Amino acid sequence: ALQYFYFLRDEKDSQGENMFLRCVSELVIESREFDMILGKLENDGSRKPGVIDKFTSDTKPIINKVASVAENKGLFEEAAKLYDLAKNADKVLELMNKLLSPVVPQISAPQSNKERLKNMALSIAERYRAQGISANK
Amino acid sequence: GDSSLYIILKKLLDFILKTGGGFQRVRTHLYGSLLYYLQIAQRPDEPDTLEAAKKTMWERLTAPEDVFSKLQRENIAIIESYGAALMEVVCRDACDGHEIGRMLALALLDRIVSVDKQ
Amino acid sequence: ESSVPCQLLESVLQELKGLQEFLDRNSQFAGGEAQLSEKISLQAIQQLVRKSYQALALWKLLCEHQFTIIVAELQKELQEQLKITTFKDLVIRDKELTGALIASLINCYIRDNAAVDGISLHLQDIC
Repeated sequence: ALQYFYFLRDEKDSQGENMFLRCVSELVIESREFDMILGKLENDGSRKPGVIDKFTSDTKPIINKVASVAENKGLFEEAAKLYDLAKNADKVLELMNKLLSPVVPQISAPQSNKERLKNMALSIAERYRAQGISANK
Repeated sequence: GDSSLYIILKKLLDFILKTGGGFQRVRTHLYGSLLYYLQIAQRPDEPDTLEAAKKTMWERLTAPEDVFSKLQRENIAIIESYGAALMEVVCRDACDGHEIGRMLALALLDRIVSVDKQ
Repeated sequence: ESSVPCQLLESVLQELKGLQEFLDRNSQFAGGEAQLSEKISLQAIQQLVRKSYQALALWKLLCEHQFTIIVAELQKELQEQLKITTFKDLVIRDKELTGALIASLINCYIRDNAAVDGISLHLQDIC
C-alpha cells in the first residue's frame, strides 16, 4: 500500500503532496501496522526504519497522533511502542511503570520466564538506562 | 471492585421480571443500568486473556488469580434465575413500546449475550 | 579493560547527568569585571560538566560489548600514550585517538543497533 501511495507524489505540486501525506497518515491509523510502517527497536541505533521512513519525513508528528489515539483506546503496548519511536523516553518508562505495576498486584500463577510486560520491562531498562538516560531519576 | 454495583444489578433484574412500572420508561432505565453493568464487568478482553487465566490456574501451581472468571459466573447465575422470567418480559416488551425504550432493550439483550452465550 | 566497572560508570554518568540537566536548566541565571568573570567561570564549568557527560556516555557505550578485542588489536605505537590516559584527559579530551577508535567501533560489528547510530551522531556533532 505504501508503495502505491507514494506514486501520488509523482504528480508534483502541493495539494497532491498533502493528499499523499494524508493517505499515508490514514494508512498508519486504523491499519495499526506500526512496526512495519513506522519502525522498531532501538538497541541504541535509533529506529530501524519502517517502510515509510525509507520514503521519509513527517513521521514524528504522525507518531504523536497515533500514540495519543492509542491512549484513547487504551492500547497500551502500542503507546509504549509509539513513544519509543517518538523518543519520549521519560513517557515510555512512566507508561511502562504503570503497565508493570498493575499485573504485579493480583493473584499468583504466572510469569513464564520469556515474554510480556515484565519482559518488556527488562528490555527497556537494559536498553535505555545504560545509555545517556534522559529519564527522571 | 464493582461489587456494590452488583446489588443494583440484582435489583434491576428483580424489577424487570416483575414488570412493574407502568412506564416502559422505567424499564428503559433498568435496561440501561444492566447494560452498563454487563459491559463494565468485562473490560474489553478477548480469548487471549481467558487462556492466560486458565493456564495460571495450572494448575495452582502456586496462588492463582481467577477473579474475573468467578465474577462472570456469579453474574450468570443470578441472571439465570431471574431469566427465564425476565426473557419473557424483555422480548414482548420489545416490540412495542417502546420503539423507544428499544434502543435500550436491544442493547441490553446483546451484552447480556455475550455472556451468558453460551 | 576499563579501570572502572560498568556499575560505577553508570553511577557517575547518572550523577553527572543530573547536574548537567540542572545547570542546563538554570544556565540563564548564571551566565550572561567581577560579574563578567563570574560569567566566564560558570560558563567554563558548565561546559566541563557537559564534556564529562559526553566522555562517560561513550564509556557507557563501550561497556556494552566487544570492547576488549578491538583494543588489543588496534593499539600501535601511539598505544603508550593511550594507556597512560587519565579520566581527566578524557574530561579535557584527546580528540583524535578517540575518533579513530570510535570509528572502529562503528566500522566493526561491535556496536549494536541504537548504540551505533549514536556514535555516528557523535562523530558528526563533535568530531
